[PDB]
Amino acid sequence: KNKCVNFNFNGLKGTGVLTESNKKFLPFQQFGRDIADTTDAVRDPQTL
Amino acid sequence: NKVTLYGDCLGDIAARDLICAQKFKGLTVLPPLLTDEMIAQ
Ligand SMILES: *[C@@H]1O[C@H](CO)[C@@H](O)[C@H](O)[C@H]1NC(C)=O
Repeated sequence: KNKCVNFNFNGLKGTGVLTESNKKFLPFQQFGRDIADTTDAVRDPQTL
Repeated sequence: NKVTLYGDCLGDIAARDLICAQKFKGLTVLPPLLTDEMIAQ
């Protein structure tokens, strides 16, 4: 966390800093999408 | 007053700003050469 990483969360490739998120996801929700439809938050699979 | 115009936008994940999202999609706003103090002078 707080570092640039080539991330592969549940098969979603990306390059970005990852930080703790205030946003709360409902159990069905696993990913968060912004206006541009680019994932802005991901729930970690190993730790929810 | 009548007309309303990285570390800031990194900590702006709790709030939502259209300037931070425009910066993160590569669309930045350059400042003018003359400030408001100089247009006023
Ligand atoms: C996955 O394993 C880690 C390491 O033991 C543990 O901390 C975490 O709670 C586990 N998650 C689930 C959903 O079992």
